[PDB]
Amino acid sequence: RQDNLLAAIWQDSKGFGYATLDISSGRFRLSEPADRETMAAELQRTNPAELLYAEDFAEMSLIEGRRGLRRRPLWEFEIDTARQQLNLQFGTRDLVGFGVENAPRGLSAAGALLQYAKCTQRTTLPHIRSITMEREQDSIIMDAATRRNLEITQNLAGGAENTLASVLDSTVTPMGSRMLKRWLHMPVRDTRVLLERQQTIGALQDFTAGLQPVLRQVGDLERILARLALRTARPRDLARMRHAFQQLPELRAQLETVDSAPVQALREKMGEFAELRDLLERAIIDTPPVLVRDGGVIASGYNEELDEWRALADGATDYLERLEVRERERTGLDTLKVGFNAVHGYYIQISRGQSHLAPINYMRRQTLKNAERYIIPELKEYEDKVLTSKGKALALEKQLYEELFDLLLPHLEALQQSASALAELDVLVNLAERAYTLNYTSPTFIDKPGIRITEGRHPVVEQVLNEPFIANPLNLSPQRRMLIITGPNMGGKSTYMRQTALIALMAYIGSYVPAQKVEIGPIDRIFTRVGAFMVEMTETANILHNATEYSLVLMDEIGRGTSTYDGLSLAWAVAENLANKIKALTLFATHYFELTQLPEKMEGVANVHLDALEHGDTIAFMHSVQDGAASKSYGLAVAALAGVPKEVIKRARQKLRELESIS
Amino acid sequence: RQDNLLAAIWQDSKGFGYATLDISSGRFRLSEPADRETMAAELQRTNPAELLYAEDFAEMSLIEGRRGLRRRPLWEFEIDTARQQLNLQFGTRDLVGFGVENAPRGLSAAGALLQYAKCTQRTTLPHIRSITMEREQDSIIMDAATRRNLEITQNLAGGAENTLASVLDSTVTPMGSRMLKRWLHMPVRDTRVLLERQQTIGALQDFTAGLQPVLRQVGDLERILARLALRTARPRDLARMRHAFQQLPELRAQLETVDSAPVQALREKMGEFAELRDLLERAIIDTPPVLVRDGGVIASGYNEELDEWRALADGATDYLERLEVRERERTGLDTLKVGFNAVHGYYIQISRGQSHLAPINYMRRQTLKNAERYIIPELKEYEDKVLTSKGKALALEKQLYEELFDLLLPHLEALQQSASALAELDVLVNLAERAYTLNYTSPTFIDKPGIRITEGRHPVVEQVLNEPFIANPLNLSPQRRMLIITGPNMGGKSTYMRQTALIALMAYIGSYVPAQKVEIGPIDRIFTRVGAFMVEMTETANILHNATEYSLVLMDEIGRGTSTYDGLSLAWAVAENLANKIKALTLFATHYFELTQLPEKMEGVANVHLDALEHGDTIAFMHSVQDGAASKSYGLAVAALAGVPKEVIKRARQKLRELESIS
Amino acid sequence: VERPASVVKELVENSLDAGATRIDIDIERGGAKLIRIRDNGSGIKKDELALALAIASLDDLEAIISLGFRGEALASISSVSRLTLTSRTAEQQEAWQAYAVTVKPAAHPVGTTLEVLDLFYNTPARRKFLRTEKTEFNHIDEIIRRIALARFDVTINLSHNGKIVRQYRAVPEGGQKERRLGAILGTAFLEQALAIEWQHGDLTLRGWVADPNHTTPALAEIQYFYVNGRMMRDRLINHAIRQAYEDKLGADQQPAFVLYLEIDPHQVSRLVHDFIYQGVLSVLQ
Amino acid sequence: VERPASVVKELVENSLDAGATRIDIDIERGGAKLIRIRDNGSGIKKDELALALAIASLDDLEAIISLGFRGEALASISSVSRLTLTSRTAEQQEAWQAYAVTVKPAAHPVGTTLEVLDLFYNTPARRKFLRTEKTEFNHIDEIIRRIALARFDVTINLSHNGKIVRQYRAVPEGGQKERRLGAILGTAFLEQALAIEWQHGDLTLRGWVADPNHTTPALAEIQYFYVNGRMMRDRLINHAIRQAYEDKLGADQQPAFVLYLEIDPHQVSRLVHDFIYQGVLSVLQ
Ligand SMILES: Nc1ncnc2c1ncn2[C@@H]1O[C@H](COP(=O)(O)OP(=O)(O)NP(=O)(O)O)[C@@H](O)[C@H]1O
Ligand SMILES: Nc1ncnc2c1ncn2[C@@H]1O[C@H](COP(=O)(O)OP(=O)(O)NP(=O)(O)O)[C@@H](O)[C@H]1O
Repeated sequence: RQDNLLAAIWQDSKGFGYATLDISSGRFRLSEPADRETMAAELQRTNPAELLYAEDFAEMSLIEGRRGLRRRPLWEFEIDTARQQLNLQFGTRDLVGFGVENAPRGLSAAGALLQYAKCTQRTTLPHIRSITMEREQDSIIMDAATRRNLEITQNLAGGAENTLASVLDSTVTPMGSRMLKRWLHMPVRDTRVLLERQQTIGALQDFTAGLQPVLRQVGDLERILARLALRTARPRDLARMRHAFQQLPELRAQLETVDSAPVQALREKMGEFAELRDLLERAIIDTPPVLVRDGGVIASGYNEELDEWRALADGATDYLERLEVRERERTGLDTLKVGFNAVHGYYIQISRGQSHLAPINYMRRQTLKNAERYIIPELKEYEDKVLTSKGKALALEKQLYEELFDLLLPHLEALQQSASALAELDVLVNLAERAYTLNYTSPTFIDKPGIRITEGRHPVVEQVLNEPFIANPLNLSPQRRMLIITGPNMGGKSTYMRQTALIALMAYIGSYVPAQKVEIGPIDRIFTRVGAFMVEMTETANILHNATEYSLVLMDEIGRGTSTYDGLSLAWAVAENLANKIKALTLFATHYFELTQLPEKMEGVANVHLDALEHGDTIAFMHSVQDGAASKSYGLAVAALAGVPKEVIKRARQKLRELESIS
Repeated sequence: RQDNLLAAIWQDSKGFGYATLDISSGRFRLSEPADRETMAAELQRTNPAELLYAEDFAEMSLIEGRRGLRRRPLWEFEIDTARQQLNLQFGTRDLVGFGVENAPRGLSAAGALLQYAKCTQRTTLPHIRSITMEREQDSIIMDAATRRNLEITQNLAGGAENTLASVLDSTVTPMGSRMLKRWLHMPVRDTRVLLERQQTIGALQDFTAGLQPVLRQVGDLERILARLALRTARPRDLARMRHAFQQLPELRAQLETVDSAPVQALREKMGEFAELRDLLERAIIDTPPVLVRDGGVIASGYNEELDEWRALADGATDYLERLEVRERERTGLDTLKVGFNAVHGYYIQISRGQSHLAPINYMRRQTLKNAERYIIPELKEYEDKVLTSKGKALALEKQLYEELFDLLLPHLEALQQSASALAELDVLVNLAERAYTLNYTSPTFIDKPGIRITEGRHPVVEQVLNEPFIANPLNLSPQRRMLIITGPNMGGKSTYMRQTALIALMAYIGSYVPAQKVEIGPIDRIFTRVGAFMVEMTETANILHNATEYSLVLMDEIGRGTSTYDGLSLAWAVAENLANKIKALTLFATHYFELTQLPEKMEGVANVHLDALEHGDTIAFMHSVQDGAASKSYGLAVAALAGVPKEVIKRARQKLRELESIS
Repeated sequence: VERPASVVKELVENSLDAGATRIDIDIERGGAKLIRIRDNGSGIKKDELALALAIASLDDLEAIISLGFRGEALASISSVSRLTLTSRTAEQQEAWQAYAVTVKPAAHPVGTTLEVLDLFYNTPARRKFLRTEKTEFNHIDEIIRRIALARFDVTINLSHNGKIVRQYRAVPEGGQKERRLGAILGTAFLEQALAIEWQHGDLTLRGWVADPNHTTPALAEIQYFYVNGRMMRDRLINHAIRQAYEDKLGADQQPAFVLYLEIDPHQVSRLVHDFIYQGVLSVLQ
Repeated sequence: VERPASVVKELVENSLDAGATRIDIDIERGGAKLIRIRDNGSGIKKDELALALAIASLDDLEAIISLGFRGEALASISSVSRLTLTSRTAEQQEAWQAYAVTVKPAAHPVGTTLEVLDLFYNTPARRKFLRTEKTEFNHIDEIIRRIALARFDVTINLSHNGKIVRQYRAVPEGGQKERRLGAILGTAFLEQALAIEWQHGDLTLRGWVADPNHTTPALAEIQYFYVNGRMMRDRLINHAIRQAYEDKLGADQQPAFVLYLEIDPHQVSRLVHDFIYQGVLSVLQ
């Protein structure tokens, strides 16, 4: 009762590439175990009967004991050789459609595996027509298409404007904005982690007001920790950081009242570090400059010697003045000035006209156009002590600064996690605020793949839209797993499609959702293909090769051929595959009206449509979802709205009339 | 013979917004004169009989004397009021289709003009159904679509990879790369400016080898000039800059032989500045550090005082050593070291075990872990003179550096243009190299709108393509101004279309082109609409509203409706408008086969197609342009190329067979 | 209709008079550029739209003007603006819409929405008279704050120049009224708010009063008292209130209060003062 | 066929033997990963492709093997590679292509193109005979430089790892030969190149020689002499050349030269030495 499988393996700098095969079944698989532990677990899981390994395989301890060991030469694991050879069997020129394109570490392993199998069989193996990767994280994945298409953090052109992030991210600090961005690129499946966040969002909804003002005062703590590890942190980094610590007493007070175990755990991870707070308050002056070179960072009293050196330097301002007055009144020369010059040092300046009235003791230092500068021993002695004391005061200030790193780095462990706690809080507090402000509700989970929406809306569009956004119900299950969406363009097909995808992600990050009520089952993978032909067909195939019962698929008007017939013919056969074999949860939007025959013939399929009403030379979109199909094509109505002259419009209507009265 | 027009005008901080109208004809126009001169010239050109102006109009001198003056309130020139009101008349919700969306200064002028006309007429004016802007730049055109679509400097995803620029920009310095980018966003019409560059490319084709090695040595001169204006230029900026001047003698020598008036003019604009070259050779040491703070920039001899201060400081090396040896051999303690510390200064260090054997003269300075450090009077005296001399040497070094800017800024005007000359040379030399290396030919211009290509190729693709790129002929004129392109997907429709646009731009920057021979007429505007429906219809309208006989238009498979009939109906009526009314030069690629009847019935129209041949288990694209139409729809063949399983493919072919045998 | 606030008074009364439970309001530039009130109550049919803007024209209509006291207020407003109306009734129907000169269908929920572009569109002066923007909106925020307190069961959402400003949630059946009170008046009043509930037969006094010992000049701006939902301001009621602060503690400083008097309709009464004076005095002690 | 350079020798000779005027060459990774020679001369028909790779199967082909001198060299090469061929003749026809085991049509100009992948698939040793990629290409560049000098009338375009390396343009009827010479041998030789043209009856000496007074060790690597276009290296010819440098100036240093001897077919004749010696000596004086 054990499978008799073949496997191939090798390693580069980064990790391990792995491949497995059953020649009796035609099942061909791939993987890329990231670390030694996952690798050892995968070997145990698959249980291969024979194993091909590269002669440069370093960690021999993983493979020595396994049965059917075969030492292979290096040349067999060539990446582009694998590409060409795999392409030759499947009859392709690239592997984008199989969804293994960006997994070269695995691909090299399959390339060597391939060459062995051919030599052992010496027969064609048309029963092997495909390959799929075994993906480590059973907690979820999004393809390239979906990430850009939905405009989570990035609108399609390339910018960050009017995205999902743009509407939801009214956080107060940069590190919270960044943690938010990671969690949006990472919705989690573990029911328990989502329930932390749901209870939390419910418990904190009242206290939005009191906490966000305090969170703003923190600043960018996360990036400061990077520069502490590098020994390059600056005085104004410490100014905000110190100010952040002063809020922690207040934050510890307000969070104690929140009845939630996740909240109390975070409140502890937070901390206040009262000891390090006091240190910075005493060690640094209230308002420091940008760099260390300028000095004026360290506060007096904290260091006895620093004060001493400053006394020699600060004995300047009062000393210079006494000499100026004494010398001016002694000589009776009013243009007598005491000034400073970086090159020549301190001096006593006298104007050209009075220069000949100067005292005998004055040694001339610097001659100028309209004045003569002199020096005396009293000023020259004082000159040297001030510059050298300043240099030593500034040099001591730079030493004490470097020594502060030595004393703070011992708490680095607890501080990194304090920062991770604070970033999480800004994210969650912002979320509790968005749920309350934008009118969201608490959803529930289910066993089997299914979605049931009550008054669902698009979270970005509803607020940016300068009109009433029409909310719509949705009913999906394993018994209703595919919807044929017919209707006019700008009817709201893509919007009602894209609102569903955005709603789903919100639920799987633990958040409340724009609806009256929501129920939702498990989802394994989310797939997307929206119109911008080679482009189109390769991507659709990928979705077909990798999908299961749990998969979400959003098709936006695919099935454009090189003519009218062929494109539709594909769309029909495609939907068959999804409905009958895969049984995935699918939304199929299109303009080809003939598809509306499917619900009669295919179980689990029904007709829906975006309803519209025509009158005179205009149209009114109700934007409401209805059972049934569209009345007609509304292309003639849409073209007028774009700005087309009547000459063309009139020709089109006359021509359309001919075609519609054929049959 | 001359116009009885109405006009409206206003100004904000930046410039002037202007609008003109003939109520007898329905011709409604707009403009945004950038400066006072062009504004005064436009008034003279149009000759308005009545003029509406804003009460905040500052420069009254432009308008005081003109006839039919009417002072208007400010509220009438509101931008969003204009948007709503214009949208109400045309029956649109936005003005993207009219091609004036990005011209708010003009739009406000039209908004005020609108309100006046309605009140004076008090009759409907359906004879005014559109608006177009009068464009200042008669030389050069590109809409938003074309700039991104062709991937001149930017591939569509957002990056700079594998663009036109990427293949052709093998320049040796950054400022040449930047000037190239500006000239590609600016092809010029003046035949004479293009003939400068053609003669130049021909005259320099031989000398490619000898000059580019020398051009590389320049570095980024252009951006250094920015930091000179700001007083922030650095020592390593000057290192390369100095090295650049040393090549100018050599460059002046090699350029003298090039027989071309444009070249000789540039060779003079270039210069060598022998005076400023000598200054830097004497004033700075041959290899300087990154910043000024560190010192070691200024070379000795150039300044007598700098040398003097360094003598005190350079009296260190020999002095410290003598003391170390004398003291070590005197005491008999081998761990005796003379070292330096920033905080405590110079010291004599002795190890812990030997510390008790030290002389009585040794005063203790610093106690450490493994050692005791001491100080003696001989070292302490010398400590003070070295630090003070270093300070003064370093302070003088910073002063002299700042004074170098004062003496160089007087030549700033000639130097900016020297840099503009050098940037132009790197651009043009690179172009002469690409024309020779990539096998290009010299083109010619003509009177009438028309293009004749002999063996034309796509400049980026042909080199990156690891297969034979099939060159193709093109024959266009006012008597052959529209081509119906039928054929398969991946046939080479978009490629043969896009190679034509790239070829055209190369000719209008003065460059040689990938072909055996080329002739080309005047072209006023270049328009593009390529597949990503709201998206499609608005942009098509824009092309309709603004095109003329000289206009280049590249349609890539438009005419998709909300069903099958309506989209084609439009495409038919569209091509009629372009062929019959506008008479523009048009390439119309599509999949709807029925359009191929047009050449019989419409003059100046002919069928072309990308030919393909089907046999056995495969298909062969000849990639050659042919007269006639495609054999069939190739959608079922294209889907297999993307990566689709045979289950779906086989169902589609069987199903297509049913549909085609209905009728 | 001199101010934007008086035009808001009128159309806001009309929406509530139709049984509206959510009144969402979006403004731009002190009410000059844009004003939008949407109500989700009872709407108006396709018949009652056209003639409510444009009067011997009543000849063939047959007394539909009767259902349109609001319909009268529109006429005064729409003649002097670029008014853009849209609405839909409760029963199976499509929404309708009028302009400028062309009436046509549209899409809208069960209710009514209105759009106004700088009301005065033919007056060079009356627009130019219209005062600041920030200050006009402060009188809007004031009148909204007045009507918000008068109706706790209606959701009112207010925004301005894109920026969302205020969000008064509706009170459900016997709900927590604390959340609404704090949102209208800020944290300052809610923390010192002492509840009052007094009753002798027909007279009923409901509401809230700030604790005199911790009242500041900022809190003292909140001085509203209502008579069966309608805000009144008479000198006799002010006397009862201020005398009550005076006799409890010697500090006779400006009180902060929100009070609702409920009685049978008669136009005017000394027990009125004694009832009120004793109501507040009891709560402080 | 031990090296890649010997495999290039063979296929490059076959292309020129078909009257090819443009031989464009693209390589990757020292010739291990990819090698592509395309000629635009005479091609091969659809019949002569399949059998030129693949033996009692010759039973029913009937001597088509005869038209395939080059077709022999293929067989030795294709049995030990993943050879990917494509070609088209001058006459009315579509291009064809062979693989791996399946032959089918393709698109190609009038000529022939060949593709070779990653050799040795069963030899532990012959692979382990790899040198370096960079050094293998330097021997390719060497052998291309040898054959480039032997044929001035053929355009040769050379690239490696995408990066284009060399571009030898073809000489038209009696054309400018200086541009080709400098491109093959760089700047150093072209500047000191002294022409030589000698002739007594049947013997003809054509070519170029560097000025002995300004010759460096770098220039001295260029030492090629041809006998009717085939490169020879015999020690008696070396003697004539070096003795000529010796007798003009005392510095007997390594000469730099490129020479073509043209004679009647025999294996090689004393005047051969004297003719060459006097040819070079005259040019130096
Ligand atoms: N629920 C809704 N409420 C209000 N407006 C809506 C709603 N759904 C869609 N719309 C509007 O209808 C338009 C069309 O949406 P969309 O779904 O993209 O149309 P489509 O049929 O996909 N064609 P295309 O836009 O060309 O891809 C959008 O511009 C929305 O403003
Ligand atoms: N003249 C040519 N020579 C060689 N190859 C070509 C040529 N033209 C096109 N090709 C190749 O054939 C493919 C087809 O070109 P393309 O013009 O993109 O087809 P298409 O009609 O645009 N299909 P789609 O992209 O779905 O709209 C391209 O990927 C090119 O690499």
